[PDB]
Amino acid sequence: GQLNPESADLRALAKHLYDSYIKSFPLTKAKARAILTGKTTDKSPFVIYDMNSLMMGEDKIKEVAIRIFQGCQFRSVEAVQEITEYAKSIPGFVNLDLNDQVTLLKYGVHEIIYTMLASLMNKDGVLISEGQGFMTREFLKSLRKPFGDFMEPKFEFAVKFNALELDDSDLAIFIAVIILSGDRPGLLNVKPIEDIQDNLLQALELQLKLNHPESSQLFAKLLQKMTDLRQIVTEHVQLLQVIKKTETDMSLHPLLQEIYKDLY
Amino acid sequence: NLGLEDIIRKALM
Ligand SMILES: *c1ccc([N+](=O)[O-])cc1C(=O)Nc1ccc(C#N)cn1
Ligand SMILES: [K+]
Repeated sequence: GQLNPESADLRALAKHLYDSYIKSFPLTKAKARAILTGKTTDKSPFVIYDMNSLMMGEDKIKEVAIRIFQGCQFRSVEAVQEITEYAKSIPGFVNLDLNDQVTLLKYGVHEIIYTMLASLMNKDGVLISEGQGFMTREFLKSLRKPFGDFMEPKFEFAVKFNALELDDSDLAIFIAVIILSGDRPGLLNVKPIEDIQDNLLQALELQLKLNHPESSQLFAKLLQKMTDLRQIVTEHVQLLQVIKKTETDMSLHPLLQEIYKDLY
Repeated sequence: NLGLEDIIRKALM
């Protein structure tokens, strides 16, 4: 490795992406970790860990599963708008065919939402209600089927992903690499997409080498996490298909339905 | 989801 015009350009690209990341996403990983580790004075989230604590936190706030998925997708509109705004800052993205821009984003947003969801998770549970609540992992897992199976694969991804100890500067480039995936179905001009991702991948590799001296093959390990993200998305699409094809009267507490709407 | 594509299209404007 040498400090040459090429490496300096890749550092400028990483800094540009980081600055747009900060402007586009008001809730960063650093802010989420500060809440989870009990270092935010102004924020002491209420902990929901069983049915008793669920009903005690009531004031702090068609199949049931479909309404949850409709509700959380509606609450995820802001995230989609922010991810879309971030993509405009990726050099070359707006010059692509508009159909390809929509295709890259319509598949990419789900993977990025799960990436950001992992920042809200530790081994014990996940932040909800704009950092004002904390829903434990085992309470979610204990809920009746199919609801008890919704979040557990995402916690399993989150613990492996968070063990990489990426920061917001790492995540900014990683998210850009997700968006510029030239293997999405329906893409018209794959080559200009791959040319941009090649630059983002070079910027990502250099960023990880400089920022994580104690990691081995972190570049490869991070890319393998895209395989986990796509598996999570595919499982949801499959579960919705079988839910659309199975008629099951599913009862769930309205407070739990509201909480699931803050998840994904 | 067409609603999602529409959200993305309006945001891209
Ligand atoms: C919304 C709220 C809660 C859950 N959950 O507990 O699993 C899921 C959703 C949701 O709509 N998830 C989701 C994942 C992937 C795609 C796609 N494509 C759409 N929706
Ligand atoms: K812990």
